[PDB]
Parts: sequence; structure tokens; C-alpha cells
Amino acid sequence: EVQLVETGGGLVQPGGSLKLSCRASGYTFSSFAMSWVRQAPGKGLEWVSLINDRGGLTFYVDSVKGRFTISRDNSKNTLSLQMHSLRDGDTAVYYCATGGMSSALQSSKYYFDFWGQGALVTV
Amino acid sequence: DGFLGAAGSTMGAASMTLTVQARNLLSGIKQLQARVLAVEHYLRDQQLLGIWGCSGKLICCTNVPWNSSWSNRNLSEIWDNMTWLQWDKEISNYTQIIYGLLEESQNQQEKNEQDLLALD
Amino acid sequence: DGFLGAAGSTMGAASMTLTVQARNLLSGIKQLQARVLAVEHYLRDQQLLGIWGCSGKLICCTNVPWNSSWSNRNLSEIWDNMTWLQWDKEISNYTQIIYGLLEESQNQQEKNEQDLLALD
Amino acid sequence: DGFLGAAGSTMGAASMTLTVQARNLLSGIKQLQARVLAVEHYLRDQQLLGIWGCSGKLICCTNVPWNSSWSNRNLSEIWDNMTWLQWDKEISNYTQIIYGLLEESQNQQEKNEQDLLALD
Amino acid sequence: NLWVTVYYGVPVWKDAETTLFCASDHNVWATHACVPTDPNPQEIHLENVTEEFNMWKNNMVEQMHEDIISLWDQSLKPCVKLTPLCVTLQCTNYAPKLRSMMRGEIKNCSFNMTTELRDKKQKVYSLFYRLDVVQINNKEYRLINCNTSAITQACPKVSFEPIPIHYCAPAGFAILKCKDKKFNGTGPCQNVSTVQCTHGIKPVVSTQLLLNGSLAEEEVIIRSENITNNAKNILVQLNTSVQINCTRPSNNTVKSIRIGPGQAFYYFGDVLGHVRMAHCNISKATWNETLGKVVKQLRKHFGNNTIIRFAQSSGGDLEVTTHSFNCGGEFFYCNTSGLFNSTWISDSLILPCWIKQIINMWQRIGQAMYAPPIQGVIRCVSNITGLILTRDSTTETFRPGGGDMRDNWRSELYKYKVVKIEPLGVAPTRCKRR
Amino acid sequence: NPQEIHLENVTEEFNMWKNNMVEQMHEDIISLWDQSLKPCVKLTPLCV
Amino acid sequence: IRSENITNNAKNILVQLNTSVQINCTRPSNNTVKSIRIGPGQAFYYFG
Ligand SMILES: *[C@@H]1O[C@H](CO)[C@@H](O[C@@H]2O[C@H](CO)[C@@H](O[C@@H]3O[C@H](CO)[C@@H](O)[C@H](O[C@H]4O[C@H](CO)[C@@H](O)[C@H](O)[C@@H]4O)[C@@H]3O)[C@H](O)[C@H]2NC(C)=O)[C@H](O)[C@H]1NC(C)=O
Ligand SMILES: *[C@@H]1O[C@H](CO)[C@@H](O)[C@H](O)[C@H]1NC(C)=O
Ligand SMILES: *[C@@H]1O[C@H](CO)[C@@H](O)[C@H](O)[C@H]1NC(C)=O
Ligand SMILES: *[C@@H]1O[C@H](CO)[C@@H](O)[C@H](O)[C@H]1NC(C)=O
Ligand SMILES: *[C@@H]1O[C@H](CO)[C@@H](O)[C@H](O)[C@H]1NC(C)=O
Ligand SMILES: *[C@@H]1O[C@H](CO)[C@@H](O)[C@H](O)[C@H]1NC(C)=O
Ligand SMILES: *[C@@H]1O[C@H](CO)[C@@H](O)[C@H](O)[C@H]1NC(C)=O
Ligand SMILES: *[C@@H]1O[C@H](CO)[C@@H](O)[C@H](O)[C@H]1NC(C)=O
Ligand SMILES: *[C@@H]1O[C@H](CO)[C@@H](O)[C@H](O)[C@H]1NC(C)=O
Ligand SMILES: *[C@@H]1O[C@H](CO)[C@@H](O)[C@H](O)[C@H]1NC(C)=O
Ligand SMILES: *[C@@H]1O[C@H](CO)[C@@H](O)[C@H](O)[C@H]1NC(C)=O
Ligand SMILES: *[C@@H]1O[C@H](CO)[C@@H](O)[C@H](O)[C@H]1NC(C)=O
Ligand SMILES: *[C@@H]1O[C@H](CO)[C@@H](O)[C@H](O)[C@H]1NC(C)=O
Ligand SMILES: *[C@@H]1O[C@H](CO)[C@@H](O)[C@H](O)[C@H]1NC(C)=O
Ligand SMILES: *[C@@H]1O[C@H](CO)[C@@H](O)[C@H](O)[C@H]1NC(C)=O
Ligand SMILES: *[C@@H]1O[C@H](CO)[C@@H](O)[C@H](O)[C@H]1NC(C)=O
Ligand SMILES: *[C@@H]1O[C@H](CO)[C@@H](O)[C@H](O)[C@H]1NC(C)=O
Ligand SMILES: *[C@@H]1O[C@H](CO)[C@@H](O)[C@H](O)[C@H]1NC(C)=O
Ligand SMILES: *[C@@H]1O[C@H](CO)[C@@H](O)[C@H](O)[C@H]1NC(C)=O
Ligand SMILES: *[C@@H]1O[C@H](CO)[C@@H](O)[C@H](O)[C@H]1NC(C)=O
Ligand SMILES: *[C@@H]1O[C@H](CO)[C@@H](O)[C@H](O)[C@H]1NC(C)=O
Ligand SMILES: *[C@@H]1O[C@H](CO)[C@@H](O)[C@H](O)[C@H]1NC(C)=O
Ligand SMILES: *[C@@H]1O[C@H](CO)[C@@H](O)[C@H](O)[C@H]1NC(C)=O
Repeated sequence: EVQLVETGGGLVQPGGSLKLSCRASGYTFSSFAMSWVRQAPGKGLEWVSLINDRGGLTFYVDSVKGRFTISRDNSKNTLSLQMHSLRDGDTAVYYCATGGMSSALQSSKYYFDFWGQGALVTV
Repeated sequence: DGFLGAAGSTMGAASMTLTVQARNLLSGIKQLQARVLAVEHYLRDQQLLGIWGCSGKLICCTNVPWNSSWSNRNLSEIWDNMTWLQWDKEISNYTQIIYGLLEESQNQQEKNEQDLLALD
Repeated sequence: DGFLGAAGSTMGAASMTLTVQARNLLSGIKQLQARVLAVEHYLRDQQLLGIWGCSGKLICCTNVPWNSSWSNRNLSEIWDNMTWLQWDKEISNYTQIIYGLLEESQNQQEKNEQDLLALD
Repeated sequence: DGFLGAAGSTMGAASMTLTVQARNLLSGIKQLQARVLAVEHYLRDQQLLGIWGCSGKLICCTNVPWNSSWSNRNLSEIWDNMTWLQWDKEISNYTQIIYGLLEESQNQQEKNEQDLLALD
Repeated sequence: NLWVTVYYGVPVWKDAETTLFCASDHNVWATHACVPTDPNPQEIHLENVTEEFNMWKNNMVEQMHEDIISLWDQSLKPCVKLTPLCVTLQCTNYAPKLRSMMRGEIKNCSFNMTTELRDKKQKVYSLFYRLDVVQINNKEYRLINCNTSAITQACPKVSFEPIPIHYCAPAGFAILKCKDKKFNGTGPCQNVSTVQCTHGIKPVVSTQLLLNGSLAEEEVIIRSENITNNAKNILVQLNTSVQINCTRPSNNTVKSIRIGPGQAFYYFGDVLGHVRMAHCNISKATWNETLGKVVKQLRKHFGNNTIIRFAQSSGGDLEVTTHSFNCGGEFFYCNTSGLFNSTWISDSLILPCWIKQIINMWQRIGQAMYAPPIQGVIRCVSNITGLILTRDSTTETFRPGGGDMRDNWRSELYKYKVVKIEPLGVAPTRCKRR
Repeated sequence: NPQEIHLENVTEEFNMWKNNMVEQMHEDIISLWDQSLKPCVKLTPLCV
Repeated sequence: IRSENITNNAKNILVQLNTSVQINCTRPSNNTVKSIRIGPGQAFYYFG
């Protein structure tokens, strides 16, 4: 019953920007941390960004520390990612996932529990 | 200078002697009652600072932004052209709001630190 | 919520309002004696926190491991399926041991920091 | 050991039990007056430590250098061949100077930190 | 895996006893040593909290008792001390031709008494009630107080009208209010709510029938420490009030004389009209219905095949054998035997009352009080809000009992408990101090 | 050697008619007077 | 033997013994006590 639905963009050129968004259903949104995982068309998986359940602590992979902003709205059950510059090497499918962190009073996670289907971002 | 010597000094100069006033807060049933009340008020001020994340500090910076409506004066007019007695009057109607904002921002900071420390 | 409004809330929810209870601890010889005793007990609790390395904090993490025998419940049962009133009863027989362990670990931490700072 | 058990111990050994003495400071009008006075003196000592930048600490290092004239003994003679009762007598004539220096160095540290945090 | 985390501000508490302070918005129970009340006091409902209450072990009752004793003694202390009244009185009947009650109840007593100067005595004629005067053997009599205690004359300027007093917790403590409809008096409460202070409680002094108290919300509630043990009192809280109309119809006058350099004595004067018996009326149908409700609820603890009988008091003096109250500043003692004479098997009632001026309150011996007479006709209207009953085969006989004033305050304080906040505790979390 | 610290550029408003120090001084004098007279001979025998 | 000053004859000497000496004190007479009332709540006790 858990579902994450990507509503992303399309093709942009280097120097522009693109905002991705995911809608969540089937679980309490505010109870889980969420993250973005990137997969280039011909490559494997890599982690890009992590946001905690309250949207107060954010972490990024070094390659995007100065380019991407991750935010969430717990009343809308919406996760979003604002990506700047978008170079040729950033073409990939961007997946939302639930898991990756737990807010001290919850049991340990350190894994991605649920996955969406992925938005395709091209350059 | 001595106790309250800076009362007529500007805020940016008066802040240099905060210790002088701080040390003068602790230094016959009616007199015993007055002493107990003074102790309770001292502790209430220390508790209020403690719940803001400002413990052993006389000058403490916070993460609450200034909302301008409280006072829209230039920073140099407040610190160089005002005394603390005047400033205490200009914003006397906003101190409860600021105190509430400080308490909330400290609660958020403590919860975020507790969660941040859990990342093995 | 208001004072003790969270008494029936779960521990993981009740901890959100610690400030509300903290602010209500300070807010005719018999009455003066009661006030002096209340002040002494407040200070004893603050001293006890101070000797553990938890000064201006409402939530404070320590380096004492949980020994399981004190309580072997799952973390999610304690924080989501228990109130603080019940928890205070389950471990009422172990608080002296935990307090002693916290005092010892703080003594070790302070001595190690004092020695660490000496490395020119 | 127990309360004041370390009184005859050397300084480098006696410092191991600071908590033991710290916990014994808080633990009929004349008796009520004595209790209020004891509370005021406890708070005066805590305030004095607070204005030096030493809040929740029993051992606190500072940036005031030792001027030698206060005591020109070798470090190992002070810590291994002296008790705290003797040391309290050797430098009983210099504690006001040291306290003033500590207060000034804390004022300088707090102002420098306030300015350092402003570098956007 | 898990580490100890310290939390301060934890919403937990322990049972505790402490000193509560007075709060209230001349008068014996309204002194200046009381904190003005909060015009908008707070109440915080506690969801999912089931605290255990015990009205019979509630330390608030002893403090309230001591505070009332202290206020009473403080108010009576700075007043005239009537040691000169321990003299021989020469008394005759006030109204030798009376053919009604009060015949022989009021005596016209002559005595000397001192004056402003120590070298001269006066001659004073005054009236006393029979209950205040005992024969020595126109007959010689003395006041009852000269047997055990000198009397302090109450200051005529200090009212005895009950004024509600609120009790407030000191910092660090909280008061929990049961709010459980049909509360047993002991046991868990499902509607526990935290309050800053209690409701106002009137320090009403009475025996046998509780006056101007709180009513039950759903039904008559019968509470006792132990029902089986016949030595315990039973407090019956009614869900309706019964209106009581008490009066002293005589148009009494007050005279006064000087007795010393700055002291004056007030005494009963003449009667500007007929001498009449003090009395009090209770509606008959209302009382019968109320008593029927009490028996209906009382049967639940004894059985539905029993006989519940009511009878008047047995031994003791008028402090415990009769109903007593302060009406208009006068002290009335009423027979009540017409209220408790019935057997219960599965338009206006008039009670005579006597007036007594020599008072020994709080069941103390050695500290007598003299109530000055009040000029004029006295009438008051009171509410019966509860009864005190004692136990005395399938037939059970109940009597008014009473006399211990703490029983008159538990009926109001039964819903409050004092707890101490201990806002410090530990819990395991996945959080290490680096 | 009591201290006095002059306050430069301070203009406080005073009101001698609403000064609570007067009532305390009055009560303190009454208290001292009564305390001193209390432990003394009470001459009630002179009302002759 | 302890004193503030032995030379000064105005000071007292306190001698603390290392053994106790047993003292047997008595009032052998079989004394009675009588009492009378003297006022409204007062009574005086006297040798009978
Ligand atoms: C239970 O509560 C009822 C009230 O609900 C209470 O009855 C009331 O008692 C008071 C005090 O006895 C009555 O107040 C008096 O009313 C008469 C009216 O003629 C006044 O003359 C009285 O005057 C006194 O107070 C004045 C204050 O200014 C003085 O100037 C004057 O000299 C007197 O000292 C006084 O105001 C009140 O009228 C009754 N209420 C009714 C409806 O009768 C009852 O007593 C309570 N129960 C018990 C056991 O106390
Ligand atoms: C008072 O005013 C003078 C003149 O403007 C100024 O120099 C001084 O710093 C002010 N403050 C004090 C404390 O004198
Ligand atoms: C500033 O205060 C006003 C009310 O005085 C409020 O409406 C506004 O939202 C505040 N601004 C911010 C940024 O909080
Ligand atoms: C009380 O119980 C209800 C029902 O389980 C729950 O929703 C609520 O959070 C609990 N706590 C409080 C304070 O109501
Ligand atoms: C846990 O507590 C028991 C006693 O209750 C003790 O024997 C044991 O050593 C403790 N474990 C640790 C790791 O300290
Ligand atoms: C006292 O002196 C002895 C002998 O030098 C030494 O061993 C001991 O540590 C000293 N201190 C105490 C507290 O006994
Ligand atoms: C040491 O103290 C003396 C006075 O006792 C003073 O003259 C000297 O300057 C001090 N030294 C330092 C480095 O402050
Ligand atoms: C009052 O004193 C006089 C003294 O001569 C005495 O004769 C008289 O009988 C006394 N009155 C009473 C009522 O005893
Ligand atoms: C006087 O007091 C005694 C007890 O002290 C009592 O027995 C006696 O009955 C009293 N006198 C009268 C007339 O009641
Ligand atoms: C307790 O409170 C609830 C909610 O107000 C109410 O429905 C229930 O009847 C109360 N319990 C009693 C015994 O009155
Ligand atoms: C009082 O309780 C009785 C039951 O004993 C009930 O019949 C009556 O209606 C109640 N009165 C009110 C006003 O609720
Ligand atoms: C209250 O209920 C309990 C049932 O646990 C009962 O034993 C007790 O006697 C009751 N109290 C009264 C006063 O009836
Ligand atoms: C109540 O009184 C009876 C009297 O016989 C006694 O047996 C019973 O134990 C008492 N109740 C309690 C709880 O002690
Ligand atoms: C009582 O008598 C006085 C005499 O002056 C009169 O004024 C008053 O009205 C009378 N009161 C009654 C109730 O008769
Ligand atoms: C008491 O009797 C005397 C007898 O002469 C009389 O004068 C006096 O008026 C009577 N007392 C009263 C109150 O009438
Ligand atoms: C008591 O007096 C009121 C009016 O004040 C009246 O309505 C009521 O019926 C009276 N009751 C009795 C029993 O006299
Ligand atoms: C009135 O009293 C009689 C007993 O004298 C009783 O049988 C009857 O039920 C009572 N009426 C009511 C309404 O209780
Ligand atoms: C009450 O009156 C009855 C007569 O109806 C009498 O037998 C009883 O002794 C009286 N009780 C008191 C306490 O005076
Ligand atoms: C007595 O009861 C009536 C309701 O019948 C109520 O209106 C009145 O206020 C009550 N009196 C007191 C003093 O509580
Ligand atoms: C105690 O000993 C000292 C020796 O220093 C001596 O002077 C003093 O008098 C002695 N005290 C007594 C009471 O003998
Ligand atoms: C003891 O008393 C003698 C008396 O002559 C005096 O000379 C001596 O100084 C006293 N001792 C001290 C220590 O003062
Ligand atoms: C003293 O005399 C009384 C007289 O009753 C007697 O009981 C008592 O034993 C006597 N005691 C001695 C010691 O003779
Ligand atoms: C004192 O002397 C009188 C003389 O009659 C005698 O009766 C009395 O008993 C004596 N006192 C005692 C205590 O015997």
C-alpha cells in the first residue's frame, strides 16, 4: 500500500535548474526520513541526498553540496529537490526512497525501505 | 566604572561592563522574605537563560532573526546613539514574543542535535 | 499543551514539552520554609545535572551504556507504547545505579579532557 | 572515600574526589536564616564560576598564565608534595588578583567569540 | 546499542505533603495574610491519567484545620478579656409570667462588676441564657466558664460570616482534581485534571448537617473510611439542597458598660416585645424525599432485605447531641430529633433551638469564648448539602453523630490530592556523547 | 566607606509623595517603639 | 585538667575524671501533694 509518485521535469541545458517532487501515500509521511538516489542511464546506483523526518537536517553527496537543495512539507506529504547547474554528467533517473535515517528514538535503519519509480532528468 | 556607571553610556559601550551589574544581584521576617524572593527571581532569570541555550554566558547569540517590525532602526543608531534604558522602552511591547521564539528555536536545536548524534 | 498536559502522552511525544514543566518549578513562617525548601530542591536537581556534564540542557545524551537488566524492552515499545509515569515505575529500583555511573563517567571525561588539552 | 576524606591527600590525589565535596553543599527563624544564607553563598560561588566561562565544570582550564611571583614552586612539588589546605595558605594573598584576571580574560573571550561569529 | 539519555522536565510526580498557601479575593476568616486570587485560574485536563485518590489520608485536611484554628485565635486575641465576670450572680427569672417555651430560659442576674477606676464598683443588671449559668447553692449562680477557663470577649466589629478560601500549591507542586462523577472517595479517578488552586471553600462550622457545601452531580453519594467498622463516620453528600429557614424572632437589644481603662463589656438588654423561642423550619416533604433517597442509596452496602432506622443522638452535651450553627453572628443549637425518627422497611417541620453565649469551639478545654449579643431580630436561610451519620440482626439504626470538624471539610476536599513534581529521569536512546 | 557612583546623562523622574520608603520607615519606627516599651512596668494600679 | 589560663586565678579549672564516682541521693520522706483551685482554669499545687 506504500507508494511514492515522482512528478519531475524533462530536458534542461547546463546552467539552468530543475525541481523534482515526490508525493507519498500509504504511510505516515512525518514518521520516516526520505532521500534521493541517482542512477545514470548506463551505471549503477548512487546516493545523492538525505533529509530527516522533520526537514531540519539535510546531507548531500560531495558532488552536489553546492548545487542541490532538499526540502519537504509534512502537511502536503511532499518531498522536493531543487537542482542547479545540471551538467551533462547529471543525466540520470532520480528515485525517491523512504529510509536511510532514524531520529534517535526509533530503531536503526541505515537502509532504503521503500522506492518510487523515478523521474528521468536529462541534459 | 562602578555599579550602573554605564547607565548613561551607549549600548555598544555599556555592554563592556555587564559583569559589574551581574555581580551585584547576589551581594526580621520581612528581610528574610525579601532575600528569599530575590533568590527566586535570580533563579528565574537563570532558568530563562538556560532554556534558551545560553548557560554560562553574559553575551549570547541566537538563531532568531530580527523581524524589523519590533524596531526598524539602523544597527549603528541602536548601538552608538542609544542607551539601554531607552532601548528597554522602545521594545517593551515585544519581549514576550522574542522570548517565545527563543524557547522554540532552542527546542528545535536540542532535538536536532539529539538526532544528529545518533548517526553511528 | 499546558502544565502536565503530556502526562498521559507517550514518552516520545511527552518529551516535546519538557520546557513547559521546567518553567513551573520556580513560578507565615510555614510558607517561607516551604519556599526555601523548594529552592533547595531545585538547586539539588541542577547540581545533580551539572555533575553529569549536562548544564544548560533539557535533553542530554551520555556515554553510559544501557545494561538491559534495567529494562529489556524494545526501544519502540518504550518510546511509543509507554508514558513517563509508567516508565518511572519500571526502573524505580535502578536510578541510584544509573546516577552513580553517570557521575563516574563525567569524572573520567573531565580528567581526559584536562589531559588532552595539555598537548601543546 | 567520604566527605573531606581527601583533606590530608596530595592535591593530585585529592582532586579525584571533587564531586564528593560538591554534593555536600546543598545536602526556628535562626535555622531558616542559616539555610537562606547557605543558598546565597552557593549561588555566589556558582555565579563566580559562571562569569569565568566555567559553567557545568568541576575542573576548568583557563587562559590566565601563572605569574610565578604567586608561587614559584615546581609543578611536581605542588601537585605531589602538598595538600589543598597548605596550598590555600601559600596563595591566600593572591586570590583576588587571580579572580580579577579570570574575569577580564573571560570578557575578552566572549567579545572575540561574538565578533568571530559575525563572519557570514 | 542503547545509551542512557537524561531528561529534565519529565511530566511525572510522587505523592507528597507540603504547605499550601491561602488565596482569597473586618472578618475572622478574611485577614490580610492571604494572596489575592487569579481572576482567570487555569485547569488542564489530563487525558489517559488514572490516579488513585484517598480522601481519608489527605494531608490537606489537617492543614486547613490548623489554619482555621490559627485565624480564629489571632482574631480573638486582641480583644477584651472578661476575667471580672467570675463573681457571684444573683438571678431571678426574667419573665415569671411566661406560659410558653423560654420560661426559665432567660434569667435576670445582678452582679457588681468593676469600673474604670480600681477604687469603685458598680451594680449591673443583665440577662443570661440558662445554658450559660449554673447554680452554686433569687438564687446564687456562676458562669460555666469559671469552672475551667476565663473568657475572651469577641470583638463586636469582626464578622463571623463564612468567606470562601482557595488553597494554592507552592511552586514545584501540583493539585490534582478527581472530577469523577459518583466518586467513591477512594480509588482511581478517570477524569483527573490539574488545577492551580482549589475552588473556594467556605469555612462553615456546623454539626450533624453540613451547610452551604457542594452538592453531588448525579446521585446521593455515601462515603466512609470503613463501612463495617461502626466507629467511623459516614458522610452523605446530597445531589439536591434542602432549604433551612432559621430565626431568632425576638427584637433583642444590646447594652454596654465600661469595665476598665480601655475595656468595655457588652450584654443582653431588654426585649422590645414578646419573648419568643428561637427556632428553625425545614420543609417536611423535601426532607422526607431526601431521607428516602439516602436510604435507597444506603441499602447498597447492607442489602435489599434489611430495615434502615433513623434515631436522634444519645449522649453528650449540646455540642454533639444537637445541630449547631452560626446564624447572623448568633450561635444556635437545634434539637433535630424530629428529623431522625423513622423506620424504612423494603407542610413544615419546626425544630426548637436554644441560644448560648459561652462557647467552647473546636472541642478544646481551657479556652472559652463569649459571643456578644446582636441587636435586632435574626433570620437566615441555609442549604443542607450533606449529612453525617453513624452506625449503632437485620435492622440497622443510624444517628446524626458528628462533632469532629475535620469531617465537615473532607466532604469538600475529597476531590483534591497534592503531588510533587520530580522532573528528572533517564531513558535509553541511540545517542552517544561522541 | 560607603560608595556613591555618579550617573552621567541619566534623568530619572522622582516623586516624593508616592515614595514607598516613607511607609516602611514609619512602620519600622512604630515597631521599634512598641518593642522597647513592651518589656516594662504596666501601671494599671494608677486608675484610682 | 583544663583551663583557659592556669596562672590567672580568675579562671575556672575543669577536671575530667577517667573513672566515675557513684552518688546515691535521696529524700526519704513520704511526701504528699495537695492542690486547690485559684481561678477560672488555674490550680495551685502545694506541700501536704
Ligand atoms: C449560607 O449562606 C447564606 C447566604 O447564601 C447565609 O445567609 C446570609 O447570612 C448573611 C450574614 O448573616 C446575611 O447578611 C446579613 O443580612 C442582613 C439583612 O438585614 C444585614 O442587616 C446584615 O448586616 C450585617 O453586615 C453589614 C455589612 O455592611 C453591617 O453593616 C451590619 O451592621 C451587620 O453586621 C448582613 O448583611 C444574609 O442576608 C444571609 N442571606 C439570606 C438569604 O438570608 C447563611 O448564613 C449561610 N449559612 C451559615 C451557616 O452561615
Ligand atoms: C554622556 O554624554 C557625553 C557627551 O555627549 C559623552 O561624552 C559620554 O560618553 C556620555 N556618557 C557618559 C556615561 O558620560
Ligand atoms: C513579524 O511580525 C508580524 C506581526 O507583528 C507578523 O505578522 C510577521 O509574520 C512577522 N514576520 C516574520 C518573518 O515572522
Ligand atoms: C490518549 O489516548 C488516545 C487514544 O489512544 C490517544 O490518541 C492520545 O494521544 C493519548 N494521549 C492523550 C494525551 O490524549
Ligand atoms: C548489569 O547489571 C548486573 C547486576 O544487575 C551486573 O552484574 C552486570 O555486570 C551489569 N553489566 C554491565 C555490562 O555492567
Ligand atoms: C598520609 O600519609 C601517608 C604516609 O606518607 C600516605 O601514604 C597517605 O597517602 C597520606 N594521605 C592519607 C589521606 O592518608
Ligand atoms: C607579576 O606580578 C607583579 C606584581 O606582583 C607585576 O608587577 C608583574 O607585572 C606581574 N607579571 C605579569 C606577567 O603580569
Ligand atoms: C454587690 O456588692 C455589694 C457590696 O456591699 C453587696 O452588698 C451586693 O450584694 C453585691 N451584689 C450582688 C448581686 O452580689
Ligand atoms: C465543673 O467541672 C467539672 C470537671 O472539671 C465537672 O465534672 C463539673 O460538672 C463542672 N460543674 C458543673 C456545674 O457542670
Ligand atoms: C471521564 O471523562 C469522559 C470525557 O469527558 C466522560 O465521558 C466520562 O463519563 C468521565 N468519567 C466519569 C466517571 O464521569
Ligand atoms: C438525585 O438522585 C436520585 C437518586 O438517588 C435521583 O432520583 C434524582 O433525580 C437526583 N436528582 C437530581 C436533581 O439529579
Ligand atoms: C470503594 O470501592 C472499593 C472497591 O475496590 C470498596 O472496597 C470500598 O469499600 C469502596 N468505598 C466505599 C466508601 O464504599
Ligand atoms: C473495616 O472494619 C472491619 C471491622 O471488623 C475490619 O475487620 C476490616 O478489616 C476493616 N477494613 C480494613 C480495610 O481494614
Ligand atoms: C426593634 O425595636 C427598635 C426600637 O427602636 C425598632 O427601631 C426596630 O424596628 C424594631 N425591630 C423589629 C424587628 O421589631
Ligand atoms: C431585672 O430586674 C430588675 C428588678 O428591679 C429590673 O429593674 C430590671 O429591669 C430587670 N432587667 C431587665 C433587663 O429588665
Ligand atoms: C423558607 O423561606 C423561603 C423564602 O425566603 C420560602 O420560599 C420557603 O418556602 C421557606 N421554607 C420553609 C420550610 O419555611
Ligand atoms: C414519606 O415518609 C413515609 C414514612 O413516614 C414514607 O413511607 C414515604 O415513602 C415518604 N415519602 C417519600 C416521597 O419518600
Ligand atoms: C429533643 O427533644 C426531645 C423531645 O421531643 C427530647 O426528648 C430530647 O432529649 C431533645 N434533645 C436534646 C438534645 O435536647
Ligand atoms: C441553595 O440551593 C438553591 C437551589 O435550590 C441555590 O440556588 C442557592 O444558591 C443555594 N444556596 C447556597 C448558599 O448555596
Ligand atoms: C596546652 O599546651 C600549651 C603548650 O604549647 C600550654 O602553653 C598550655 O598552657 C596548655 N594548656 C593547658 C590548659 O594546660
Ligand atoms: C595568663 O594569666 C597571667 C596572669 O598574670 C598573665 O600574665 C598571662 O599573660 C596570661 N596568659 C596569656 C596567654 O595571656
Ligand atoms: C507513702 O504513703 C502512701 C499512702 O497511700 C503509700 O501508698 C505509699 O506506699 C507510701 N510510700 C512509702 C515509700 O512509704
Ligand atoms: C498546720 O496547723 C494546723 C493547725 O490547726 C493543722 O490543722 C494543719 O494540719 C497543719 N498542717 C499540716 C500540713 O498538718
